[PDB]
Amino acid sequence: GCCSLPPCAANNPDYC
Repeated sequence: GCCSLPPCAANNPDYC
């Protein structure tokens, strides 16, 4: 998943 990746998690708060 993308939320497991820090740059993505901090990019998509609603998703992650």
